[PDB]
Amino acid sequence: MVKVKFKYKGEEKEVDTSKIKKVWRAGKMVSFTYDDNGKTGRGAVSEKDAPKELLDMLARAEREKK
DNA sequence: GTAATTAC
DNA sequence: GTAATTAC
Repeated sequence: MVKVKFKYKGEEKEVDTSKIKKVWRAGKMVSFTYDDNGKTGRGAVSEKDAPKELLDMLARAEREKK
């Protein structure tokens, strides 16, 4: 149960890392997609506000040989 | 404006 | 084609 909190378009949001589908990084910004109920949602946070679990998902994505 | 990527 | 996200 790792909850990621962030604001996207004025709206404050929470998402469990298990619903996160993809994670990448642009500079110091960590952006991702997640399975919103039915549709695919977006969110991003500062590296410094990222919980280790999210950063590990990022580190694995970088090593994916596919 | 660019970074990486997406949903719209 | 572009708004959206954090930093530069």
